[PDB]
Amino acid sequence: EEAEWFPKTSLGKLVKAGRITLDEIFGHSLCIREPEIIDYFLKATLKEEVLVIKSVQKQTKAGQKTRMKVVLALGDHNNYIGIGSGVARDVVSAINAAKVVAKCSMRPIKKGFWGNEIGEAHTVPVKALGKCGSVKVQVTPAPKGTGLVAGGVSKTIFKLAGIKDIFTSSKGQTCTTENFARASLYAITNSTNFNMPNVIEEKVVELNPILKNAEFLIEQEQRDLR
Amino acid sequence: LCPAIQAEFIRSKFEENIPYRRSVVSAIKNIKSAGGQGCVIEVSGKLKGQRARSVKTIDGKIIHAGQPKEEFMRYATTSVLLKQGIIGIKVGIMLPQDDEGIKGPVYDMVDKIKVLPIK
Amino acid sequence: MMDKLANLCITINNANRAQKRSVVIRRISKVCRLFLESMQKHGYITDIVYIDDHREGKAVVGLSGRLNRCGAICPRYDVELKDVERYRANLLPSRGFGHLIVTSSKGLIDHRECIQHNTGGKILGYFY
Amino acid sequence: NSFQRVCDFSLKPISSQDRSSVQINMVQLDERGRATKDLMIFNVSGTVRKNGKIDSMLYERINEM
Amino acid sequence: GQIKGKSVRTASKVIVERYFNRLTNDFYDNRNVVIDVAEIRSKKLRNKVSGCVTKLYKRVKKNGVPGLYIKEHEEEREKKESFIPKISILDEDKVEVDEVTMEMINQYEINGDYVLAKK
Amino acid sequence: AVRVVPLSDKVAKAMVQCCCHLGGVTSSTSLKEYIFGKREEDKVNIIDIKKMWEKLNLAARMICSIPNPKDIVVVSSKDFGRKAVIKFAESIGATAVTGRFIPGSFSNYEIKGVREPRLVLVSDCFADKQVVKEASYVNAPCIAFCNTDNDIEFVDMVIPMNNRSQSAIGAGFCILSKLVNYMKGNIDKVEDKLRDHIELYTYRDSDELEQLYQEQKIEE
Amino acid sequence: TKKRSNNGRSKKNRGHTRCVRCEHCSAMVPNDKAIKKFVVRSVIDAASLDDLKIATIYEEYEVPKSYYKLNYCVSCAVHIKLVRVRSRWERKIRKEQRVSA
RNA sequence: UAAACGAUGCCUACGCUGUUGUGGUUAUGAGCACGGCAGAAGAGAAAUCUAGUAGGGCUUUGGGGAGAGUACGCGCGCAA
Ligand SMILES: [Zn+2]
Repeated sequence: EEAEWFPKTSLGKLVKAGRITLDEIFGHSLCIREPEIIDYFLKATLKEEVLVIKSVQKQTKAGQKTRMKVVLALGDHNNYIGIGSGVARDVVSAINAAKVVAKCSMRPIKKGFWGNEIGEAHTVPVKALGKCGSVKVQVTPAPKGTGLVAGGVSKTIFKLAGIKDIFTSSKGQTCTTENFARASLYAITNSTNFNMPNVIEEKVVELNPILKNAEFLIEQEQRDLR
Repeated sequence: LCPAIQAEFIRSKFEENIPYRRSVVSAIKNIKSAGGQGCVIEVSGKLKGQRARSVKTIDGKIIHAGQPKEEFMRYATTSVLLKQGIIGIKVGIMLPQDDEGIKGPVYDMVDKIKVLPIK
Repeated sequence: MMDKLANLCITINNANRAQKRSVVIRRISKVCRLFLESMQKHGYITDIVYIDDHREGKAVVGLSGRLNRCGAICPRYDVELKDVERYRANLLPSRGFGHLIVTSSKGLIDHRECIQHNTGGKILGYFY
Repeated sequence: NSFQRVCDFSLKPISSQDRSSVQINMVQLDERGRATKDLMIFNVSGTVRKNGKIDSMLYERINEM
Repeated sequence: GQIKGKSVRTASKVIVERYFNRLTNDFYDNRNVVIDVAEIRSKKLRNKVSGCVTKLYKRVKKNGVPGLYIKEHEEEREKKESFIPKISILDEDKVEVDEVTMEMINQYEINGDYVLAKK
Repeated sequence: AVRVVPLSDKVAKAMVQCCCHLGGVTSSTSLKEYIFGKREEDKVNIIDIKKMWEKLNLAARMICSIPNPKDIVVVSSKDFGRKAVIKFAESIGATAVTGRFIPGSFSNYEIKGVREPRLVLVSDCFADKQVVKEASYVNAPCIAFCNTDNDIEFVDMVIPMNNRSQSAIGAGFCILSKLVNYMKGNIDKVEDKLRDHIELYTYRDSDELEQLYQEQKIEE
Repeated sequence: TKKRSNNGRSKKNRGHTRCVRCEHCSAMVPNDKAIKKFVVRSVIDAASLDDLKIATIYEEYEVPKSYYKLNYCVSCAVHIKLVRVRSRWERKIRKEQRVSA
């Protein structure tokens, strides 16, 4: 038993029709607002890991009302990672909720070389910093074959993102698992967007694919109607 | 759809010394899967210590007020004896609508309005 | 009074953050000229004009899209050629790009030229 | 690939997560002032948009052209 | 308090949009139509629905109720619009206007029978 | 210079009668570039005609760039300026919204009946603030008519014009409609149909329409 | 925590100000902090003006008024209900009150 | 000796807009010194912002609660 997907959004129409690729999506900074879009391309490959489960409470006249809060990561060990939190009356329901958030916040992560460009890229390109609440994390590139010098939570995140060597430092109240997870994901993300000296010349330009395919979509408009 | 059966499934599991939570969750699944549009379960007594409490669970639709309660709602109550005292169990189930009148009422609730589609 | 080489750096850093393309810098010294001329050689800034106002001096400069950050170090520490890589690893983001500038008997030079010429000096500033 | 989008007004990359980024498309005028099949295309970041600065900047660049 | 309640106003609003041409200024016609089209299981409810529908029909036929689109009165409003105004700014080709506007007319060399505002 | 469809004398006259050029008293650093002097008697700022024509041409150009015109969404949440939108959109093939813009209606799938935009048009954008705010979530450009008192963050094309008078609203919408049609070759000259259309768009009270009905019927 | 940006008083760019005394309890309060109230009251009540019209010897007469400025300390102003407690967003609204009679 | 408090050291920088004051000067367009207010962007655990950006210079000063700003010695004061 399963339910077929009817795309709620305009971009959703293009993916189901098979007119687009996942790099084109990320490349044009298009919104993702249907989890099925990520399933379509990566369902066969996604792994996940639960970082924390915790119980939260609200005081009432009758007593404490209580809920389960779960935070997890989705990633593929190659290029993609996303982080998601959910709250529900039940630990199962909470996982279902968290997965939606994670999928709607996947990002591609760039890689580079510690020295010369021999072999395959293996570390973050550039030294960078990520901040969330009271927590700050800094990442530094590392020689090939050092492995992941990283703390408990952040180590899992680098692994899912497909990074092989790193050096890490940290400041603040790292016991707060949500802050430590978000800050480390920002650190790698910030490193990918650093304004490298080559970047200005590597630049390319194209028309947005939703404008490019307007003719087909106008046919689909009439097909749905007729 | 019989609350008197489900309550005895519950009473059994207490004597089998199984947690009330797991027992109740199973009961609600059985009631819903069999087609009941909702149900209520309450357990009361010396359930987790010397201080007595009651724990109540609600799922789907349940009617409390008026004549629609007498035709859609079914109830059962039982109790189990344990070394520390008596634990009481209440179960209520709301029957599905049924056009042949076997599983529940033929006519749906008096306050529901439905407007026909146009040709 | 503020240090002139510090003033230079904050003026361009803030204007870059505010997405301006050009600035006027209000107090200039001999090493400030040489610092700006270094950033031009490596293509971090594009155009330089100097105004001879008889009141100290001032400069007008065009910024490139390549400049992320620059800064001065105070005080100007003395370094042996053995020491410079320690400062390189502390200041710069990557082993692949960016410049650490050092004053020497051969003018201003970067951390690569130090190896070529076989000379330490005094640490001055950095940009990437 | 996933890492080749750059903002035209602020000369830095646009991250995949930025909900406020947008792409602007415009036609080109024909002889005798009518329309054509060719398009101008601009990629603009969210940072300029939260400030309000995009209004003037676009007017500048249409003049540059 | 004689307020109609949510299902009664909702069914009223839907029926007037779904069957508008079938309805009239008469309570008994409107009661016949709701007896004909609707599922409503007590005369107590359909007396109240037809009451609200004949309360709307006056206001709706009297130049419309905002929040209640009727195609028959979209057409009536198109007829009222097709009754086009014969007023004109179009013949006001002679004009007087302030100096700043006269200099804008000069700087863009705009031809026409303009005058400085005599004021 | 910018390549713009030529001004023609009757069109110029038309806008001046419609009182397009009368700004307010206040001004904003964003809008200084469009003003050309101030009325000594009234402290009212006067708008530059040549610039008004330029940005009107620029708007028209980009309206032509988007296929399937239904994906253009025109909004104007006020009477005194209502009917203009209702006709204007039909002259180009766009969709429209008329009443209160239900907040979340671009964001949220569950609210029915409004399409995902690819270009949003707004008149008198002190109201319809929500529309400008919400389009920002879905990567759409925005075009607005605006006046010297008011200023906006996310509007890409600000067409300068009086927006506080029923004479004025008609003029902007009527002219722009024609340009878009012209740029595509649907019409051969712009002066063709001035007093007909510009009147059709212009707002009128029920009380006027009673009088006009009675007049018309007497003439019939 | 700091409840008001102006510390509950109108002093700025000064060291020290004159004190005044509360009408209701004679407590000292700084002039820039005291709650102020203005009064313009007829010497003769409204319920007597219709008798005044037959009592007076003059062809017409204008009743004399009496004028006052009153000062109150915080405790008295709250207790006499010249001012009331207000919500965190209302606290910021400033508007001139009516002159009493 | 004070809740001697805007509980925010002194010089010197770089920095968005609107509005309202006080004193001089004015191509009447504006400035210079000293202020108040309202947003924004950044910042911060938040409340909020004398708190934005930063290896500029120099002095004071804190290092879990208590015992304790107390004991002994010393310097000032008629004493307190
Ligand atoms: Zn008192």
